[PDB]
Amino acid sequence: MSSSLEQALAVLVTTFHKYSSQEGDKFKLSKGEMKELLHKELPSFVGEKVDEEGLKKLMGSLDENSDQQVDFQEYAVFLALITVMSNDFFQGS
Amino acid sequence: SSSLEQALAVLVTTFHKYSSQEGDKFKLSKGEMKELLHKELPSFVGEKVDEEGLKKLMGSLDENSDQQVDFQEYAVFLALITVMSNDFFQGS
Ligand code: NA
Ligand code: NA
Ligand code: NA
Repeated sequence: MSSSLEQALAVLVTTFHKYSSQEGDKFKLSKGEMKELLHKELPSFVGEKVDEEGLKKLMGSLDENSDQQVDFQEYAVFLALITVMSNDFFQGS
Repeated sequence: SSSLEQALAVLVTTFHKYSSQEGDKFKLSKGEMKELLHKELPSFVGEKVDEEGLKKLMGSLDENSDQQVDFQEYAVFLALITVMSNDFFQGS
């Protein structure tokens, strides 16, 4: 049976495809699509238990480059960055 | 439970499960990463690995086992392993 981390990675893949399937190459999504994804699929990037500033700016940079295509590995980079900016494990220092 | 938030939460706990065991709780060595992959991805990864890219990736962790990686690096590695092993990318 599937391990907890296998299941988590599976969900990273299906969430990616939920968006990547919508235009063009199914193995890509645009930075604009990724911004949509982060809005819709994750909790709020506002408040004192997250790096609100870092998250604001990360999201704004996705705007600046909305047409640029992102692969799965890059998507995971962005997810990892947001996770570090939002998860108490990291923000508690 | 199927949300992205919960999946990322598991990425973080699985990271710390291993990073907590020695030194900085925000790093794990490449040798421990290899261990984590064998233990925590038993079906997608070895024990033993049939794919070329995965074989190389695992050998490199061994060669470089004392180098330390942070969560972002661990996440990237996991992503690369996923692209190398998941039917979505592989059956394309
Ligand atoms: Na696409
Ligand atoms: Na959100
Ligand atoms: Na450590």
